[PDB]
Amino acid sequence: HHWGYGKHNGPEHWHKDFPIAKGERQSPVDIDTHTAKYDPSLKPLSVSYDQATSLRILNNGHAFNVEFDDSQDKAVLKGGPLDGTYRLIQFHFHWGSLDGQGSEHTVDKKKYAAELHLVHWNTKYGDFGKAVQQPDGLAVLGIFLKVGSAKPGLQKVVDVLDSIKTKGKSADFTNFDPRGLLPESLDYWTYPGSLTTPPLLECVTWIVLKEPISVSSEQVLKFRKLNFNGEGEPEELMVDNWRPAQPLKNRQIKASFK
Ligand SMILES: [N]S(=O)(=O)[C][C][C][C][C]C1234B567B89%10B%11%12%13B85%14B%1158B%12%11%15B%139%12B%1061B%12%112C5%153B%14874
Ligand code: NA
Ligand SMILES: [Zn+2]
Repeated sequence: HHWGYGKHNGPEHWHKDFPIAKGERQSPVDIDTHTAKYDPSLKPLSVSYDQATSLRILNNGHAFNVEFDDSQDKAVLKGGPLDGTYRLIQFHFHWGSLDGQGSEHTVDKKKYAAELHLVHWNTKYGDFGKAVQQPDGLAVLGIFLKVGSAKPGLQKVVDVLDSIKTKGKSADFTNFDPRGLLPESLDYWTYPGSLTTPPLLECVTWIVLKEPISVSSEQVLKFRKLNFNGEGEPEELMVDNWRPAQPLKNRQIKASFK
């Protein structure tokens, strides 16, 4: 009886195995746009993905992860609210059963169809496992998805999903360029938070872009054909793999833009 997204193992149950679920800096949150304060001290975000070497894609039973070789300083996030440099290790998405839900963060209570998370670890801690034990260990770049025009840079990901339908399936996935998943603007909100899945560690500086990307209905429909279950088990479609908004508690959300 491991954690997941169902009636009996979903987000409202997580606190029993992971009591930090009721902690002081949990994610996601609702972004109240009128309460977020413009901070003129915030720097432009620096996203340097030109040398990102994607390696593989994996169905872990919760989402699919596109993994990167993080053994050299290649794909890095810096600037913005961050001190130092953070190395890309993987990205994944959260999405809904319907276009009206799926995002983890919300904007004035609006839910987007999906949310992309590009996960980066602080190089000062040497590896990802050590970084998640630190309050400034990770920087997650969150990008909303809305349904409209196709995102051409997403299609390579969509087209490999048939080969990783079920939990524990993986495939080679080299040469994928994550720059094709970014919106035009790097305007953002930022706040201190947590992983949004168990173990829910309070190690993340969140950077949520204001501008969503558009994906087509066909693209998101292919996400929804994935399975939570393993091969040869009863089919449970991989949908609604999002944690709802958690209490803001004693936090301020800062805006990079006026
Ligand atoms: N949705 S999110 O971007 O907040 C984080 C996604 C998964 C975080 C990665 C880890 B899993 B396994 B161990 B557990 B703990 B260590 B290992 B993988 B990393 C972290 B957790
Ligand atoms: Na609100
Ligand atoms: Zn995530």
